[PDB]
Amino acid sequence: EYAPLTVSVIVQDEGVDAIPVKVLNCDTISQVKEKIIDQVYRPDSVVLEWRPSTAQILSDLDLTSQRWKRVNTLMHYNVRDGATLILSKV
Amino acid sequence: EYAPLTVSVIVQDEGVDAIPVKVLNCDTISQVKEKIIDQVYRPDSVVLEWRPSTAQILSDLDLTSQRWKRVNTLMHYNVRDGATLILSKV
Ligand code: NA
Repeated sequence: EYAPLTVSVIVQDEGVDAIPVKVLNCDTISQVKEKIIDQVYRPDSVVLEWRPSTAQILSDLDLTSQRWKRVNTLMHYNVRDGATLILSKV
Repeated sequence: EYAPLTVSVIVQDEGVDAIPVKVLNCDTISQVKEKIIDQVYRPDSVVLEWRPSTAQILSDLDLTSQRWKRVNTLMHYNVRDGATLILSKV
């Protein structure tokens, strides 16, 4: 099943408040990044991280991808409603 | 709004019947291709085409992409419920 969820986005080293972003569990990471950018600034240059003790970079295709490698969604990483994400540029 | 739809997949030059595949309008092309491959054979090596007079290759990122370029979904191309798609390899 596909369903909406909200993530809380921290813009790294900017000292600003976390920004809520409405995303879908079936959104690929690139779709998540586009929704974040649209919201925050109302994808190749930006990095998205999550800390479920060890910080993890979220990407469409990485070494964790379902294995031919299947595109990662928030559902793949098991990112749940309310999760904190970190956005950084360059 | 996000919603399901079924596409009818023709496996090019194999002389076989069209295969129905359940997809989502918010599925990127790579997500669509994965669902097609899972169904047909129960993404980089496969090509997906649609004929709304002129045949068009469907891809995550192409020259038609929303312009930084946003990832294509079936919703982007305006592929509706029942649409015929053509799958070819190499
Ligand atoms: Na999606």
